[PDB]
Amino acid sequence: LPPGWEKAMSRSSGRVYYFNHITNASQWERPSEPARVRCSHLLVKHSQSRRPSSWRQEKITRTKEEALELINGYIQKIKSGEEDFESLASQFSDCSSAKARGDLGAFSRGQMQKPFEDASFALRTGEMSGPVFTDSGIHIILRTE
Ligand SMILES: O=C(O)c1nc(-c2ccccc2)[nH]c1C(=O)O
Repeated sequence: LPPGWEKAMSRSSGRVYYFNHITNASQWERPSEPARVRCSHLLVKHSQSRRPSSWRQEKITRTKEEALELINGYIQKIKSGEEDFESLASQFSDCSSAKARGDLGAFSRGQMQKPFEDASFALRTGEMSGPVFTDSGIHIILRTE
């Protein structure tokens, strides 16, 4: 299979599903290099973040495990269609790019933290990552171009 993708088996149900270890995406359907990609993201910061402060909150005190729970609820809502990505990003992302629906503009390799970079370049146009961990906190990344 395509890059980072391994087949796995559901604990709840027993059907196979696919997992991507670079992006942390998982999906049921079988899955399916650019100089540049364009991504949006939703960042949730925690107490061990490189900069534990955001436009949302002067001192970020939530723990990493609590940050991960928030990320997972936003991923559930985005995948069920209850909320869309841009709207959760605008309200709840700890990055100042929240003001632009999460949009970061296009970027190439060499520019982002490697785990964010690697995730962005492994996603396909249109695809969303699972929780992606960097020194900033925890990201959900949407590749738009
Ligand atoms: O300080 C931080 O740690 C931070 N890191 C980021 C970020 C942006 C693009 C890709 C990955 C992380 N945004 C912020 C921020 O507060 O606004």
